Amino acid sequence: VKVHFDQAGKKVSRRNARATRAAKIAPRPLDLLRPVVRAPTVKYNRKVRAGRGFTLAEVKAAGLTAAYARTIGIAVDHRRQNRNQEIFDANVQRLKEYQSKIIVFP
Amino acid sequence: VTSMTPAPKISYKKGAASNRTKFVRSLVREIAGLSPYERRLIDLIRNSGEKRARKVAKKRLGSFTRAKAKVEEMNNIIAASRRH
Amino acid sequence: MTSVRKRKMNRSSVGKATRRNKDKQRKINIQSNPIIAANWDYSLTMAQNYKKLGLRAKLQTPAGGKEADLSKVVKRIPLTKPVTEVVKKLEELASRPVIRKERSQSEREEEWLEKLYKKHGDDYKKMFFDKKLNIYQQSEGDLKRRLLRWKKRNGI
Amino acid sequence: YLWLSKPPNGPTIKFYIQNLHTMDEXXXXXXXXXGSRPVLSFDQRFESSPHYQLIKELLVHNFGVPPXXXXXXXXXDHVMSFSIVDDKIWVRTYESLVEIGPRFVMTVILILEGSFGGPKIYENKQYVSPNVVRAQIKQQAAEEAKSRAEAAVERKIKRRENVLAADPLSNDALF
RNA sequence: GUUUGACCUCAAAUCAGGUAGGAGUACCCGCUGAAAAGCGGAGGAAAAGAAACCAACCGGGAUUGCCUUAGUAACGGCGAGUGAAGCGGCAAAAGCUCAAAUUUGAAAUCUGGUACCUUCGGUGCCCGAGUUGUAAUUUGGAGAGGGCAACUUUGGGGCCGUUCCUUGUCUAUGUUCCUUGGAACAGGACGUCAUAGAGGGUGAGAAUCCCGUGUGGCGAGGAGUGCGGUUCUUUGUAAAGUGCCUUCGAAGAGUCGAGUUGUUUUGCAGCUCUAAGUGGGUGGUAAAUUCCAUCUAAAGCUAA
RNA sequence: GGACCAAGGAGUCUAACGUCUAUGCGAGUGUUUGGGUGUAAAACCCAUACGCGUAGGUUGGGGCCUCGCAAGAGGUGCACAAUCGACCGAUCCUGAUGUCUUCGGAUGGAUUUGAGUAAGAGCAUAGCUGUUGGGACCC
Repeated sequence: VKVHFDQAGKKVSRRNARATRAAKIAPRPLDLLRPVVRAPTVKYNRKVRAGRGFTLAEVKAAGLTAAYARTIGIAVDHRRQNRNQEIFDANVQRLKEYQSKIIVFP
Repeated sequence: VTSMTPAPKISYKKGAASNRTKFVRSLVREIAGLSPYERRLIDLIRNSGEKRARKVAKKRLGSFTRAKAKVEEMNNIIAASRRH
Repeated sequence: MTSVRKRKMNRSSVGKATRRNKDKQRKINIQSNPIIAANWDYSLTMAQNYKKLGLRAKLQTPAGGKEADLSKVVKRIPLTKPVTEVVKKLEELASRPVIRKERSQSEREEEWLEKLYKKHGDDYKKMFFDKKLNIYQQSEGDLKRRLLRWKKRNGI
Repeated sequence: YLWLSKPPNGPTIKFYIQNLHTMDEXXXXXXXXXGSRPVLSFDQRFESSPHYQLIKELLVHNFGVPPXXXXXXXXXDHVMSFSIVDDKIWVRTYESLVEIGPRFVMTVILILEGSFGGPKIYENKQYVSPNVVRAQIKQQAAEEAKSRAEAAVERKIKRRENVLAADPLSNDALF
């Protein structure tokens, strides 16, 4: 037996985390740059979704290295495979738009 | 929704065997000699044929395709030794 | 307050090691850039304050509803009835070139290049197959790169 | 699934298995002498259908027991019965008869040539593999979700297209 | 040479330096286990955790936890009832390190002692450890050697702020008249403050009596690299990254697996047997002498 | 079953189905896992998912209309009921046009069938209650 009495409280604490982390990460977003990825499982195969990370080859197609891209806040998954054209292209456009909107301090 | 061909990632284990590792394994083979059931197994080939040899080897092993490879390996040993 | 420890610590002459924290955990300093530390407000939120900056606070797809906060009046459809600033400051700061230093050359190896420059001159196929003063057997073009850097540094 | 086949020869049949029952429960409640000669009970024609006739033949060759069986000097009244119900062979085991054995509901799938590889010669279309049943379940669920999403779209349309305009004579119309 | 010495092993040290135990034990992790108890081991969390994964799709992508899946699948004298998981939505997000081929143009590595120094350390010197392998480089997402073309990059301190902690101090307005009362903090009349009318005390219900409360301010002592300025230096043929070309291009065995026994509801354990390298694991698939999918086990760490 | 007296002292809570009633919306309904917000365990706003549901005639007959001063007459007929239908699914025969020699169901029958079609009613919350289980009124 357990009752979530702290449901109101923990959220507050969580936003405190979402405050406090943000304090350290002051210009940058809290979250990384995640891929837009179409789901499996025919019930959901029309659904698109947030994915974990893009790939090496896609980040190369964006025009940078993944080792550098992790410093730019772009989530990268090696074990994913890019197999759909439109997914790949839309995520490349996403990467380009993310590159357009950042300004990086030396 | 139309196509895109990924570059197929094959593990380096699945590529091939090198000259180095074949040399290593074959050089271990003559040094290690035969285990006693292998000493039995060459004699059992020479005496009662590969039928009973494969059956005894599968009894020593767990499965059957390993017994194939074991009998074929001892045939390779007999071919390497007796003619040469 | 019914453990033996808590009751003894209550009755003790030591006094409770009491520290107050609950007020100061809500407020945070941003610690990182003095520009954002200037424009930070401590009143709006992380979310509202990043929006008032112009920086995208969360990357993508917030769960829940944002504040559309009544910027405009929305009127009913008749259905055809019958008859930046701080962004600019940080953009200047990232656009600001840092005072960088050219990577120079070390004195021994530029002297080595100076020996090569007088021994062979400028040609590279002779100095590539030189034993003395090319004992590390430098690459054909690394020689060119180091000599061009040395010439731009000294001696045209 | 199982195959039973003559390993130098053309016969090869694939049967599906349903509804097993074991020796553990009271459904048996008796043991018999392991090695008695079996009797069969072909509770079906097995004659008019040539492939069922081959099934009956190969079950005779399979389940026929030569006298090299140990403990065969006793006959333990052992009998097994085969019954095509619709196209499913119910197989039962008796020892007056008491069910002393495991229980089958068995289903033909396909017949092919050779010893394990040779070309497919017969197949009953009446069998459905249960993977296809799960696939039907998932496809129907995906169709339901698609219809539910389209209906939610049309509900938001109708909510947008549900608004009735004000009268020209109202206070909000004036002001 | 009956001598002498390398080792190697094993002892001894009131030799030097360290460390183990016990308590507590809500949470965690192992072991044992009835009709829980017990044992062992930790921490502020622990565990788990970067696929020998899940799937069959227009594929997904470490672990963890929540909602849903769902009281479904499945199991069960299919009786009692037992009882999941994929996907989805969310929270949180982070990835890394070994072991395989030579640095052989120089073991480049480290403990310890000592002398100094700016001391959670640094430098020097000397014993040792170590080739029965300590460093650099490389963990498949490859990588390495070169070569070409370019570009692109540099590290270490200080100090002062800032940030964090622990404190210290300052920061409003009636004790105005009358009645009652032992005592006004009660009742009436007239007020003032307020970003302060929370609370408590003061001889009865006190914003205005006191402490506070509220708003801000000034300190003090630490922690600290989080960043922000200054300031001092840092190169030595030093280190790294990207594209192209050329030449190569090595990985977890008493393990995998098999049988049996116990145990659990398929793993685990014991006993016996015991492999492969275009290998192996796992799953669908068949118009069938099938094709295709998907990972790399038997080494390790990792916040939330 | 009892010396007296004071105090304490026995159908509570929760879960799953079920009826009824009230309320909101309505073929839809359900904010509160979670996010945003806040004067801060309150209130306020809500993205994507998910849950559950959705996807003919005759006789009457409430009324209503007409006429009738009224009594009554005529007409249209809510709900619902009965009949005769129809159709779908099943049922057992017919077994065509075709037919790979065993495939096929065309047409016509027959009874019942079914919370069947023939123009929805549900979802959510609360209350009172029914059954079951948790110690389950107490000893």
